[PDB]
Amino acid sequence: VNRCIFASIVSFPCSPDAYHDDGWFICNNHLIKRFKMSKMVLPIFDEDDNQFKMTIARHLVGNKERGIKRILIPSATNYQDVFNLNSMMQAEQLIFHLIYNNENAVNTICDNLKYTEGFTSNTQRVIHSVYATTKSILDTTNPNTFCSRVSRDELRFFDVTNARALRGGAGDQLFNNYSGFLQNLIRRAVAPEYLQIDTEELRFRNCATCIIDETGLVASVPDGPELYNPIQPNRLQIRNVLKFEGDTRELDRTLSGYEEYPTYVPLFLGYQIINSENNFLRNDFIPRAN
Amino acid sequence: VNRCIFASIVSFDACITYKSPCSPDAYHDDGWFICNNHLIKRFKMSKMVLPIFDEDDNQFKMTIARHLVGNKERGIKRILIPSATNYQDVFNLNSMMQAEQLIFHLIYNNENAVNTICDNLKYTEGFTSNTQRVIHSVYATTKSILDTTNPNTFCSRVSRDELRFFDVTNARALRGGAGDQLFNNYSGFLQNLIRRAVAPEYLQIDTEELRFRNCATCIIDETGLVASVPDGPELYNPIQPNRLQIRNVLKFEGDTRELDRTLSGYEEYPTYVPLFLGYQIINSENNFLRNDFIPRAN
Amino acid sequence: VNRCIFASIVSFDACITYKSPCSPDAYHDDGWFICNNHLIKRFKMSKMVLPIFDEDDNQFKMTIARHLVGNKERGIKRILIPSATNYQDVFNLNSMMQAEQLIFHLIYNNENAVNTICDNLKYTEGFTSNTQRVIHSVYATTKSILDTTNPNTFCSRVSRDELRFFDVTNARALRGGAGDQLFNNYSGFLQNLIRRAVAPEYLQIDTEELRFRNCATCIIDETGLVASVPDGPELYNPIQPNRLQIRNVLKFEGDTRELDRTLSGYEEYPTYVPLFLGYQIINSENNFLRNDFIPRAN
Amino acid sequence: VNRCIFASIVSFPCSPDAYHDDGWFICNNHLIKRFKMSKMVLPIFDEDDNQFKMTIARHLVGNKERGIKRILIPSATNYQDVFNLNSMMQAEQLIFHLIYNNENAVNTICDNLKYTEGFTSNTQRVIHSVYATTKSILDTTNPNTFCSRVSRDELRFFDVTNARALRGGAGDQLFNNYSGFLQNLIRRAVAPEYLQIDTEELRFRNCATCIIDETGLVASVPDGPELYNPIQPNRLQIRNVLKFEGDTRELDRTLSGYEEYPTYVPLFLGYQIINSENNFLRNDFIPRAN
Ligand SMILES: [Zn+2]
Ligand SMILES: [Zn+2]
Ligand SMILES: [Zn+2]
Ligand SMILES: [Zn+2]
Repeated sequence: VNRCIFASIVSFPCSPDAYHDDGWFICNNHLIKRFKMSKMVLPIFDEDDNQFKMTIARHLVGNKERGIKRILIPSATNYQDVFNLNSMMQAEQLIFHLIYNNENAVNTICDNLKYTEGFTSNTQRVIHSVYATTKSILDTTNPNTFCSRVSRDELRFFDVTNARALRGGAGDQLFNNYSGFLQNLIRRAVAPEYLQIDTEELRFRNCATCIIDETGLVASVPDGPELYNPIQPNRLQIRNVLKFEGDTRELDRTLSGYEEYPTYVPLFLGYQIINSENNFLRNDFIPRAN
Repeated sequence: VNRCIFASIVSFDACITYKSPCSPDAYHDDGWFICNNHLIKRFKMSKMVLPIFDEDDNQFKMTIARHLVGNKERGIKRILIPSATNYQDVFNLNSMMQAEQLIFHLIYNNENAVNTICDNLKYTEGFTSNTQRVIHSVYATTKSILDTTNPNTFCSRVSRDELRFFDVTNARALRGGAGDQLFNNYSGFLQNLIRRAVAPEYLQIDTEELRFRNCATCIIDETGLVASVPDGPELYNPIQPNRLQIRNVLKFEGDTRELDRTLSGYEEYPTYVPLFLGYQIINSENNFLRNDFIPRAN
Repeated sequence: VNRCIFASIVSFDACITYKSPCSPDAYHDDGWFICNNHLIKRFKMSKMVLPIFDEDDNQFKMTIARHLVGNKERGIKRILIPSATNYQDVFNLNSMMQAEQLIFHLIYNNENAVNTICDNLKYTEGFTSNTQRVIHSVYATTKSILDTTNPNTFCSRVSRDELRFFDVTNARALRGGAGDQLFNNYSGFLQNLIRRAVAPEYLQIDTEELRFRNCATCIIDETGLVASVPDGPELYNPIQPNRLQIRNVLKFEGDTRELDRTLSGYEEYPTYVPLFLGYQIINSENNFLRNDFIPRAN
Repeated sequence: VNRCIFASIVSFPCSPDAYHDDGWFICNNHLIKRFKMSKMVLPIFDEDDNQFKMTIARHLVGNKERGIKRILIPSATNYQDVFNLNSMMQAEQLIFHLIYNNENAVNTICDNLKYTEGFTSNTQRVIHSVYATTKSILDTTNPNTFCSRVSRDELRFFDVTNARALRGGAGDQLFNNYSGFLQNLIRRAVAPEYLQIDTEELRFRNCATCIIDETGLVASVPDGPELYNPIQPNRLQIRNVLKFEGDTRELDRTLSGYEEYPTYVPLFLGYQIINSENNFLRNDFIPRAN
């Protein structure tokens, strides 16, 4: 079973990791294509060799990109401007409008395709199949379902100012406006800076690599210049690549043996407070709301 | 496929291995979305087709329901499909299975009672492991049936070919009455159940006005779909192991053997009491004969 | 027979069959009324036997428990058998099974909580059949164990031959103390669990004092049976799937092979920390030699 | 299994119907011996052949009996005077003091037996077996048990003045002071004067034969003279016995064929409302509180 929200794209490409029950409910191909992230894992090791894996995503925005180009997951207000939904297929636009709980756009999409000659046969069935798959995925990721296995186990705050007091900041209250699928995506992509398992607090990164804003999940550092992240057949595009001119074969041969530390920029932000009584090690992917 | 709205009824928590007791007609895609057994048990009706012949031999058949309420029944016992306000009083949902209660609360779009049903089973230990799967399967099946029936879904394949008004005093002017506006308060599934159960007195096809019955055998009121005639006494309609209920039947004592043999060779006219009410105007551009069950709205 | 108070554990929902994780030693009629594994899980201890030899070889063996709490644990984690006031906070009864909640609410005589436990399950459909019997069986077994332990039973074998005090300030005068008055507040099962798990500092068979240990390893306080020493730092005591909990494991990095091989055939003094507290006066007309369990009230 | 309250009688006599699961929880032999009643079945016959059987008792007090001799099930206040518990076995006294919730008498019974030499050896095990059996039976018949299966489908009132409504009289109020076992005994013995299944009131008897007043359930007619009911070793009992001086042989010869209407005096009193939703045909023997 392809557990990808974008696996239902069909005229009116999923990586093999979509079939895995990772909990993202989106394939790495579609994550790269749409949300400018590639799924990774964060192996949290003991001082012994026992480990458990957490899912993180490395954003793929550049150093020079500014403005809406830095938004990873836009808010419901500005997701129209960020994504340019007109270019993508109408099924993709329906999926995106369902993801952001925009009912007016969904109704307009349904109304526009009602006037076509083929709507009655072999089209309405397809649109309803896409709608049903997207709605099932949303309900799986939505904690407000009829009988939802919501978890108060882990308290994931996206502001660390008052997080230790179990409170939240402005970014946390802006995070609640997101839908179930978007909240799950931000939880599975934006790793916590601190992981307060019971009393023990584990600081994974010194500073946050992303900030939740009114524009959405912004891949912008809180201060200073942005980090260096080096990354439609008929479309013409300009990349302005920062080419490195020089002979590096000798240097690469010299330093071959040593382990390579990745230059990726992962998403670390917020505070995670895992309660003493937890069921963290389950792979059923229950909604796990705050 | 078992397209029975009550086929999802299973024991929510107990592992009693309960099975849905509905006939093979559940598998048939007649547009009823309910069995004759389930209709008999709950809505006090039995599904029936109505052969509407031409003046030639060729025929097209319409669905109808034979209401089962007796002559002596009165008060809340006369209602077949209760309204959303008093469906709890009529049905006595407490005595039924929790799956049945959830299905009925979904049928009447009672979100508070559905949430209460979910909450009451949150405390049991089986909810985390097994009960949640069963409850969510029941919810998914019931919601799929409702959405297939509901004309206000995301992309609803609705048809305005026929204009079924349940008040005939002004339906000739293409305007319904108070009963029709009361009929709109019902959910989609109840609307389809009433349309498949209650047949019109007049089946107006283009200019033709085919009056099926003299007067109505059922009336839609704020109380619900009442199986009571508009005037006079009610029509004579002949009719849980641990329960002790009293029927007070009306039994003859005659021989009824030689008389039965005397006229047995002649075709018997059925004595059932089907539901007849409404004015189903049919447009000249109709698509009535198609059997894909397109949900219908007025 | 499996005379373990948690041997009656079972899933109330018949869909899941939960076997009791009960040690083989539970079937013994020692007088613990709790298995080794269950006392390891809750009331953190390991059931031990304390052989009190005579001056010659012949001996009588007593029962004592070793608290499994660590050196670093402080506050609530120190409590092994909590008081009836804060047993809900200490045990986190929400995460435990409903049978465990029932047993623990009966152990502390919290009638309101037990009534709540059956009130929550009274709503589900499965309560009437295959679950009422299960809950009643669990209640009957727990009540039988408690009544066997309860000295206030109808005709109980209450024995005053051995007096067990938990305050040693004035225990020689057969007088109790603050801890003993708190000990009387516990139910019968908790009193027997503490008596079988805690041994006196000063055994006083007849007029012969027998000081078991110099200083107490446990204290009975308002919080409950605390595994905290009277003064100074706590004693060094080395020590649920799908649950992620930190451990703070202390590890030894030495080779230890040569040192271990050096002392080959020398009897190993245990590092376990048993519960020693109180002053168990024994009367000249005692019947301690018996093997039939008795409540043993003051 | 011998589901009889007095089956556990043993020094410190049950009919075969005790083994039957009837809900009486007392055999006919012990009913006659103690409560001056005998078990009977009242077959409630439908107009067509479909019958359900209802339990009933026939009191065995005579025409001339008066005072405490007319009391079938005495109240908790005066059951000592009626039963003369001193003559009975100590096990019988313990059973009766448990049945009437007299904890002080039970404790005194335990205290009297404590001083005996053999109390600890074997006698206490016997007394605890008796106590356990009696208490299990009481809890089975007690609607106020821990979380037993109490049913309110049947509303049985012993005062028909206002029993047509949900209210009750003083006789029903005095009936609540009874213990669980005595309540079940009266429910299974005192058949209703009226049975109302789904607003269909069936009058089994014109006028009552017993009254639940103070001093317990009394086998006395509400008005007029008493009805005519004809009914330990080495004990001299002088009882007045009626006698018919006639031959009474040819008269019995002539009237042989016809069915006999028994001269039994059954117990009919009160109004039993039965709800439309009920499980009256079950055999699980729920306590059936009002
Ligand atoms: Zn995909
Ligand atoms: Zn069915
Ligand atoms: Zn055990
Ligand atoms: Zn008997």
